[PDB]
Amino acid sequence: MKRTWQPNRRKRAKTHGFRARMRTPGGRKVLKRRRQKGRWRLTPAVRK
Amino acid sequence: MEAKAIARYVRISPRKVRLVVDLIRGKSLEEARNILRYTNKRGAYFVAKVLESAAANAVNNHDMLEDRLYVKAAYVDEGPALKRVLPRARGRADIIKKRTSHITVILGEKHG
Amino acid sequence: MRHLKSGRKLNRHSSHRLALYRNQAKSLLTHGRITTTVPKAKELRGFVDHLIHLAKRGDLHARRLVLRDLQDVKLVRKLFDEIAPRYRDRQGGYTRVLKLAERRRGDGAPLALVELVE
Amino acid sequence: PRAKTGVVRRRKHKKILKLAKGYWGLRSKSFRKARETLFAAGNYAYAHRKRRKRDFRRLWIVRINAACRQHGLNYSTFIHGLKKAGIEVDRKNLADLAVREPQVFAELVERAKAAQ
Amino acid sequence: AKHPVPKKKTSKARRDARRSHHALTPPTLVPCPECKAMKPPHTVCPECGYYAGRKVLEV
RNA sequence: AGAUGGUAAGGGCCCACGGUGGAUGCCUCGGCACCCGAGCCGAUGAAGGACGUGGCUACCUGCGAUAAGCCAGGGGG
RNA sequence: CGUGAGGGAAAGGUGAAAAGAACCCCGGGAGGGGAGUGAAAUAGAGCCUGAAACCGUGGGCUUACAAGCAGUCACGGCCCC
RNA sequence: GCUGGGGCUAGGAGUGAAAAGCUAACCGAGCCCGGAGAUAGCUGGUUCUCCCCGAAAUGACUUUAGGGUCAGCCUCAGGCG
RNA sequence: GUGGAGCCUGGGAGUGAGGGCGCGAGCGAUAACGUCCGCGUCCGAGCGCGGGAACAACCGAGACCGCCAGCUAAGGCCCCC
RNA sequence: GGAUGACCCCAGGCGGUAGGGGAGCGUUCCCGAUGCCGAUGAAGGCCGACCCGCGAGGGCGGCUGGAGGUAAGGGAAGUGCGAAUGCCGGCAUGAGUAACGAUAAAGAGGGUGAGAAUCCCUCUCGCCGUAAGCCCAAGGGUUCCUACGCAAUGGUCGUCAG
Ligand SMILES: [Mg+2]
Ligand SMILES: [Mg+2]
Ligand SMILES: [Mg+2]
Ligand SMILES: [Mg+2]
Ligand SMILES: [Mg+2]
Ligand SMILES: [Mg+2]
Ligand SMILES: [Mg+2]
Ligand SMILES: [Mg+2]
Ligand SMILES: [Mg+2]
Ligand SMILES: [Mg+2]
Ligand SMILES: [Mg+2]
Ligand SMILES: [Mg+2]
Ligand SMILES: [Mg+2]
Ligand SMILES: [Mg+2]
Ligand SMILES: [Mg+2]
Ligand SMILES: [Mg+2]
Ligand SMILES: [Mg+2]
Ligand SMILES: [Mg+2]
Ligand SMILES: [Mg+2]
Ligand SMILES: [Mg+2]
Ligand SMILES: [Mg+2]
Ligand SMILES: [Mg+2]
Ligand SMILES: [Mg+2]
Ligand SMILES: [Mg+2]
Ligand SMILES: [Mg+2]
Ligand SMILES: [Mg+2]
Ligand SMILES: [Mg+2]
Ligand SMILES: [Mg+2]
Ligand SMILES: [Mg+2]
Ligand SMILES: [Mg+2]
Ligand SMILES: [Mg+2]
Ligand SMILES: [Mg+2]
Ligand SMILES: [Mg+2]
Ligand SMILES: [Mg+2]
Ligand SMILES: [Mg+2]
Ligand SMILES: [Mg+2]
Ligand SMILES: [Mg+2]
Ligand SMILES: [Mg+2]
Ligand SMILES: [Mg+2]
Ligand SMILES: [Mg+2]
Ligand SMILES: [Mg+2]
Ligand SMILES: [Mg+2]
Ligand SMILES: [Mg+2]
Ligand SMILES: [Mg+2]
Ligand SMILES: [Mg+2]
Ligand SMILES: [Mg+2]
Ligand SMILES: [Mg+2]
Ligand SMILES: [Mg+2]
Ligand SMILES: [Mg+2]
Ligand SMILES: [Mg+2]
Ligand SMILES: [Mg+2]
Ligand SMILES: [Mg+2]
Ligand SMILES: [Mg+2]
Ligand SMILES: [Mg+2]
Ligand SMILES: [Mg+2]
Ligand SMILES: [Mg+2]
Ligand SMILES: [Mg+2]
Ligand SMILES: [Mg+2]
Ligand SMILES: [Mg+2]
Ligand SMILES: [Mg+2]
Ligand SMILES: [Mg+2]
Ligand SMILES: [Mg+2]
Ligand SMILES: [Mg+2]
Ligand SMILES: [Mg+2]
Ligand SMILES: [Mg+2]
Ligand SMILES: [Mg+2]
Ligand SMILES: [Mg+2]
Ligand SMILES: [Mg+2]
Ligand SMILES: [Mg+2]
Ligand SMILES: [Mg+2]
Ligand SMILES: [Mg+2]
Ligand SMILES: [Mg+2]
Ligand SMILES: [Mg+2]
Ligand SMILES: [Mg+2]
Ligand SMILES: [Mg+2]
Ligand SMILES: [Mg+2]
Ligand SMILES: [Mg+2]
Ligand SMILES: [Mg+2]
Ligand SMILES: [Mg+2]
Ligand SMILES: [Mg+2]
Ligand SMILES: [Mg+2]
Ligand SMILES: [Mg+2]
Ligand SMILES: [Mg+2]
Ligand SMILES: [Mg+2]
Ligand SMILES: [Mg+2]
Ligand SMILES: [Mg+2]
Ligand SMILES: [Mg+2]
Ligand SMILES: [Mg+2]
Ligand SMILES: [Mg+2]
Ligand SMILES: [Mg+2]
Ligand SMILES: [Mg+2]
Ligand SMILES: [Mg+2]
Ligand SMILES: [Mg+2]
Ligand SMILES: [Mg+2]
Ligand SMILES: [Mg+2]
Ligand SMILES: [Mg+2]
Ligand SMILES: [Mg+2]
Ligand SMILES: [Mg+2]
Ligand SMILES: [Mg+2]
Ligand SMILES: [Mg+2]
Ligand SMILES: [Mg+2]
Ligand SMILES: [Mg+2]
Ligand SMILES: [Mg+2]
Ligand SMILES: [Mg+2]
Ligand SMILES: [Mg+2]
Ligand SMILES: [Mg+2]
Ligand SMILES: [Mg+2]
Ligand SMILES: [Mg+2]
Ligand SMILES: [Mg+2]
Ligand SMILES: [Mg+2]
Ligand SMILES: [Mg+2]
Ligand SMILES: [Mg+2]
Ligand SMILES: [Mg+2]
Ligand SMILES: [Mg+2]
Ligand SMILES: [Mg+2]
Ligand SMILES: [Mg+2]
Ligand SMILES: [Mg+2]
Ligand SMILES: [Mg+2]
Ligand SMILES: [Mg+2]
Ligand SMILES: [Mg+2]
Ligand SMILES: [Mg+2]
Ligand SMILES: [Mg+2]
Ligand SMILES: [Mg+2]
Ligand SMILES: [Mg+2]
Ligand SMILES: [Mg+2]
Ligand SMILES: [Mg+2]
Ligand SMILES: [Mg+2]
Ligand SMILES: [Mg+2]
Ligand SMILES: [Mg+2]
Ligand SMILES: [Mg+2]
Ligand SMILES: [Mg+2]
Ligand SMILES: [Mg+2]
Ligand SMILES: [Mg+2]
Ligand SMILES: [Mg+2]
Ligand SMILES: [Mg+2]
Ligand SMILES: [Mg+2]
Ligand SMILES: [Mg+2]
Ligand SMILES: [Mg+2]
Ligand SMILES: [Mg+2]
Ligand SMILES: [Mg+2]
Ligand SMILES: [Mg+2]
Ligand SMILES: [Mg+2]
Ligand SMILES: [Mg+2]
Ligand SMILES: [Mg+2]
Ligand SMILES: [Mg+2]
Ligand SMILES: [Mg+2]
Ligand SMILES: [Mg+2]
Ligand SMILES: [Mg+2]
Ligand SMILES: [Mg+2]
Ligand SMILES: [Mg+2]
Ligand SMILES: [Mg+2]
Ligand SMILES: [Mg+2]
Ligand SMILES: [Mg+2]
Ligand SMILES: [Mg+2]
Ligand SMILES: [Mg+2]
Ligand SMILES: [Mg+2]
Ligand SMILES: [Mg+2]
Ligand SMILES: [Mg+2]
Ligand SMILES: [Mg+2]
Ligand SMILES: [Mg+2]
Ligand SMILES: [Mg+2]
Ligand SMILES: [Mg+2]
Ligand SMILES: [Mg+2]
Ligand SMILES: [Mg+2]
Ligand SMILES: [Mg+2]
Ligand SMILES: [Mg+2]
Ligand SMILES: [Mg+2]
Ligand SMILES: [Mg+2]
Ligand SMILES: [Mg+2]
Ligand SMILES: [Mg+2]
Ligand SMILES: [Mg+2]
Ligand SMILES: [Mg+2]
Ligand SMILES: [Mg+2]
Ligand SMILES: [Mg+2]
Ligand SMILES: [Mg+2]
Ligand SMILES: [Mg+2]
Ligand SMILES: [Mg+2]
Ligand SMILES: [Mg+2]
Ligand SMILES: [Mg+2]
Ligand SMILES: [Mg+2]
Ligand SMILES: [Mg+2]
Ligand SMILES: [Mg+2]
Ligand SMILES: [Mg+2]
Ligand SMILES: [Mg+2]
Ligand SMILES: [Mg+2]
Ligand SMILES: [Mg+2]
Ligand SMILES: [Mg+2]
Ligand SMILES: [Mg+2]
Ligand SMILES: [Mg+2]
Ligand SMILES: [Mg+2]
Ligand SMILES: [Mg+2]
Ligand SMILES: [Mg+2]
Ligand SMILES: [Mg+2]
Ligand SMILES: [Mg+2]
Ligand SMILES: [Mg+2]
Ligand SMILES: [Mg+2]
Ligand SMILES: [Mg+2]
Ligand SMILES: [Mg+2]
Ligand SMILES: [Mg+2]
Ligand SMILES: [Mg+2]
Ligand SMILES: [Mg+2]
Ligand SMILES: [Mg+2]
Ligand SMILES: [Mg+2]
Ligand SMILES: [Mg+2]
Ligand SMILES: [Zn+2]
Repeated sequence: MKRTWQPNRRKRAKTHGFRARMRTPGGRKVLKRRRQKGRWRLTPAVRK
Repeated sequence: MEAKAIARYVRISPRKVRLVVDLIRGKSLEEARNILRYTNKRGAYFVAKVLESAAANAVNNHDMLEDRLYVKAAYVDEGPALKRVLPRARGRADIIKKRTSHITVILGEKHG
Repeated sequence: MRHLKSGRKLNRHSSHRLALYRNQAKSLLTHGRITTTVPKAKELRGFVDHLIHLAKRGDLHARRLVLRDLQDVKLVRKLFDEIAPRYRDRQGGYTRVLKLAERRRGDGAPLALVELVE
Repeated sequence: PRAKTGVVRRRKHKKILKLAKGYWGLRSKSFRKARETLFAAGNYAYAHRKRRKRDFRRLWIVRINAACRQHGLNYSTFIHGLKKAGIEVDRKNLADLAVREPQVFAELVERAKAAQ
Repeated sequence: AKHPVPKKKTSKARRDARRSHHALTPPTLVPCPECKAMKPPHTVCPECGYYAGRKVLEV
């Protein structure tokens, strides 16, 4: 039956994207934390 | 004088090969060859090659006579197991161990 | 219980088992000698023997009978013309099964050869 | 500083496991099972050390009794006779006498009858 | 059913006792009357192709 | 009539030798604590990256189409 | 692994020096046997040491009329020193 | 009526032809990180050896009754004799 | 009456679910391996030992270690024994 | 007794849970140590029926191992595991057992190759056909084509393959 992951790139980018993160005070902090931790990818990679 | 051959990391389960190895212990080289030839098991192929390779060393390297050779000793040890996943129902995963054998054959000369 | 029952099942249903026998007849009657598993071999005997014994009859009826199993007009033509006559004086036993010495590698199945007799 | 287990535990286990040689299955191979068996074996020995002293005396009494009845009297009579005679040779020796030196035992039986 | 399960680990001794029947019987072989090589009886000799005193098969 | 042995399909205990496995000891490029030193960077586009960059180059490092490097001063041999 | 915020491992050691095993043999290979290197190769790269569970081979004692927390005490038989 | 794509509404909040339904495979109050080593009068666990002594399961009070405070009973040191 | 007796000051506890049995009561049905007190005891902690076929608390008896020596307790002395 | 923990003699105590007290053993580290043991072999490992100690332990000897270890006397602690449905890893048992994923279905001949029920070719047989055929869009991201391969992946095999 229909499971929970139904990929959609526009949705993916418009949600967890870089610009989305930068727009909100909460999201900017995500990027701060991820950088501080040293994540290789601050934001979900998506092929546009 | 003895001659030996060891096939290590043979991808077959020790318990299975021993069944075949047991068939030729203490037999003349000629008798063993006869047995392995008509033994209906996968292991027979592997045990065969180690037997021949041991007989080869006997004639070549160790100054023994093919017409005197018998299987003085033979045994399988177990080598590192290959662990693989086997997906079961309701999300559970099992772990299959694809086992491994170190087959040894040691040949001696029956004087007379 | 299986008391006094004749004919193997060979793990095939009715139509498949029949097809198996027909196709093996076509194969045997075409090359004169085929290799199969010992059980299929033995069963093949009577199935073909009856076909051969009908080619010996020669009539149109016999041709139309044998054609139900064999289908191939060319083959049946070979059966009546080339095969059948060398069994004119022979009464049954037109085939033979001889068991081979080596088993199959992938499943250890015992093999044997079926052939038309000289 | 840090003092990790290191060598100590393996050594303690081997002591036990060596003491458990000869036992059946994991009792001689598994440390834990070896220990449980060794506890029982310590109590058994202590108990059987104490009871070995009984086990033999009962044998001695059976044997002395066997030789006595050959001479027409029973053990309970024989011992009393010996007491009245004032003979204090023990049962370990009486039994040895009863078998190795039968004529000597005969004489003791005599003095036993004479005493009453 | 309520999922039966072993109560105790099988001992090394009991495991091995169960396997007292698991031994293989060596193949039964007779000499070929033509080429003296060993082969299963009632089988066409895979070494020389002879059965019943005649050539039957290319080897 | 009486009696007492060799039997091992397999099993058990001990011994020897192996296999598996990676504990122990030794080691340390790394870590930890304290003290001292030092302490801002950015529209002259930071922090951090993407993609590139080698004769042959997957990755790391370095570098930016002048791309494992260009110029000059000092150091060194 | 998780849609995501986020979670989050395992994995160090040949040798003084690669001298990292030319060549020959069995094998399709893997592997092994000789040869050679080394003080050492059960230091051979699946590499220091290499414990235990666990698996096996060989040897000694033993077991198919026997009732068991498996030991313990006694005696005897057999094998060993 | 069903359905693709593009959107909006969320945690004491959303949404609900109403089942406390659903809000990323457990919703009478989602998930992650933090407070946080919350708190647990409860349960479990607590690692070498030898030597001497050796209890209690009672009383009183207790939002107390399988928890406590004092008393009783054990032990060690000094003193009294 | 010199005893792992007693008294005084102080350090450290643990216990504050007891249980069987005998005798004296209540409660119960002159019921319960029942319940609630009292005096004693043992088990608890002596599931160490002999007896009771077996059996924490009934009888015997308080196990520092050793002995292939002796005497007894309860209980026993036809055979198992 | 002798005078003091010097050893001897006589006597009595010595079941033990919660628990109090005492004496010790061992592990890591510091002083002792610019020392001492050490390739004529450190640690660690495997043995031992030997020696000392009530015991925890400590010696000695054999094999392994191949570069560290460390006394008398003192000091300081991440200091002793058998259990926590503990944690991490390794390996067992069940057991050569269930299973090997739609009951549309196979049979022979020829080819290749060290090896073939499973790869290629032919013929026969069966299954789908409002699909089990074809073309888009999502989504996946080189899986496309060819050459050379079969350790692992493929629930078997493999010369074949995403
Ligand atoms: Mg959708
Ligand atoms: Mg996707
Ligand atoms: Mg899109
Ligand atoms: Mg779209
Ligand atoms: Mg965005
Ligand atoms: Mg800001
Ligand atoms: Mg990066
Ligand atoms: Mg990541
Ligand atoms: Mg993000
Ligand atoms: Mg066979
Ligand atoms: Mg040869
Ligand atoms: Mg689940
Ligand atoms: Mg497994
Ligand atoms: Mg039927
Ligand atoms: Mg019939
Ligand atoms: Mg039929
Ligand atoms: Mg039938
Ligand atoms: Mg049949
Ligand atoms: Mg079929
Ligand atoms: Mg079938
Ligand atoms: Mg059909
Ligand atoms: Mg039909
Ligand atoms: Mg008929
Ligand atoms: Mg035949
Ligand atoms: Mg095959
Ligand atoms: Mg440790
Ligand atoms: Mg221990
Ligand atoms: Mg240890
Ligand atoms: Mg050790
Ligand atoms: Mg120790
Ligand atoms: Mg034993
Ligand atoms: Mg013994
Ligand atoms: Mg064992
Ligand atoms: Mg065993
Ligand atoms: Mg073991
Ligand atoms: Mg003990
Ligand atoms: Mg005793
Ligand atoms: Mg006793
Ligand atoms: Mg006595
Ligand atoms: Mg006594
Ligand atoms: Mg007795
Ligand atoms: Mg009398
Ligand atoms: Mg008397
Ligand atoms: Mg007397
Ligand atoms: Mg049912
Ligand atoms: Mg049921
Ligand atoms: Mg059932
Ligand atoms: Mg059912
Ligand atoms: Mg079941
Ligand atoms: Mg069970
Ligand atoms: Mg086992
Ligand atoms: Mg075994
Ligand atoms: Mg069994
Ligand atoms: Mg056969
Ligand atoms: Mg030939
Ligand atoms: Mg006999
Ligand atoms: Mg035996
Ligand atoms: Mg056998
Ligand atoms: Mg036994
Ligand atoms: Mg080993
Ligand atoms: Mg390893
Ligand atoms: Mg700075
Ligand atoms: Mg930058
Ligand atoms: Mg780069
Ligand atoms: Mg320059
Ligand atoms: Mg310069
Ligand atoms: Mg999730
Ligand atoms: Mg992901
Ligand atoms: Mg998390
Ligand atoms: Mg971890
Ligand atoms: Mg090195
Ligand atoms: Mg090095
Ligand atoms: Mg070659
Ligand atoms: Mg060759
Ligand atoms: Mg090939
Ligand atoms: Mg090679
Ligand atoms: Mg070889
Ligand atoms: Mg080599
Ligand atoms: Mg040399
Ligand atoms: Mg040397
Ligand atoms: Mg070695
Ligand atoms: Mg070495
Ligand atoms: Mg090694
Ligand atoms: Mg080293
Ligand atoms: Mg190893
Ligand atoms: Mg081992
Ligand atoms: Mg054996
Ligand atoms: Mg009987
Ligand atoms: Mg018997
Ligand atoms: Mg004995
Ligand atoms: Mg619409
Ligand atoms: Mg829509
Ligand atoms: Mg949408
Ligand atoms: Mg929508
Ligand atoms: Mg909303
Ligand atoms: Mg809304
Ligand atoms: Mg929100
Ligand atoms: Mg909430
Ligand atoms: Mg609301
Ligand atoms: Mg609705
Ligand atoms: Mg979620
Ligand atoms: Mg949810
Ligand atoms: Mg849900
Ligand atoms: Mg709530
Ligand atoms: Mg707080
Ligand atoms: Mg927390
Ligand atoms: Mg603790
Ligand atoms: Mg006491
Ligand atoms: Mg009051
Ligand atoms: Mg009060
Ligand atoms: Mg209450
Ligand atoms: Mg109550
Ligand atoms: Mg409470
Ligand atoms: Mg108090
Ligand atoms: Mg008092
Ligand atoms: Mg005092
Ligand atoms: Mg007292
Ligand atoms: Mg007192
Ligand atoms: Mg006090
Ligand atoms: Mg205290
Ligand atoms: Mg204290
Ligand atoms: Mg309390
Ligand atoms: Mg209370
Ligand atoms: Mg109370
Ligand atoms: Mg109560
Ligand atoms: Mg009460
Ligand atoms: Mg009375
Ligand atoms: Mg009463
Ligand atoms: Mg009353
Ligand atoms: Mg009444
Ligand atoms: Mg009561
Ligand atoms: Mg009563
Ligand atoms: Mg009453
Ligand atoms: Mg009472
Ligand atoms: Mg208690
Ligand atoms: Mg008692
Ligand atoms: Mg008492
Ligand atoms: Mg009794
Ligand atoms: Mg009793
Ligand atoms: Mg009795
Ligand atoms: Mg008893
Ligand atoms: Mg009792
Ligand atoms: Mg009772
Ligand atoms: Mg007496
Ligand atoms: Mg009496
Ligand atoms: Mg009686
Ligand atoms: Mg009487
Ligand atoms: Mg009886
Ligand atoms: Mg008697
Ligand atoms: Mg004394
Ligand atoms: Mg006492
Ligand atoms: Mg005591
Ligand atoms: Mg208590
Ligand atoms: Mg003290
Ligand atoms: Mg220690
Ligand atoms: Mg200490
Ligand atoms: Mg120093
Ligand atoms: Mg030094
Ligand atoms: Mg020196
Ligand atoms: Mg040297
Ligand atoms: Mg040495
Ligand atoms: Mg050390
Ligand atoms: Mg020692
Ligand atoms: Mg050495
Ligand atoms: Mg050593
Ligand atoms: Mg050094
Ligand atoms: Mg040391
Ligand atoms: Mg030191
Ligand atoms: Mg010291
Ligand atoms: Mg000092
Ligand atoms: Mg410290
Ligand atoms: Mg600790
Ligand atoms: Mg414990
Ligand atoms: Mg569990
Ligand atoms: Mg469990
Ligand atoms: Mg359980
Ligand atoms: Mg665990
Ligand atoms: Mg554990
Ligand atoms: Mg585990
Ligand atoms: Mg498993
Ligand atoms: Mg079963
Ligand atoms: Mg079955
Ligand atoms: Mg099956
Ligand atoms: Mg299935
Ligand atoms: Mg199927
Ligand atoms: Mg069906
Ligand atoms: Mg073919
Ligand atoms: Mg073919
Ligand atoms: Mg194939
Ligand atoms: Mg093949
Ligand atoms: Mg149509
Ligand atoms: Mg696309
Ligand atoms: Mg994918
Ligand atoms: Mg790829
Ligand atoms: Mg294409
Ligand atoms: Mg491709
Ligand atoms: Mg190709
Ligand atoms: Mg492959
Ligand atoms: Mg393969
Ligand atoms: Mg292969
Ligand atoms: Mg695979
Ligand atoms: Mg495969
Ligand atoms: Mg699969
Ligand atoms: Mg392709
Ligand atoms: Zn032949």
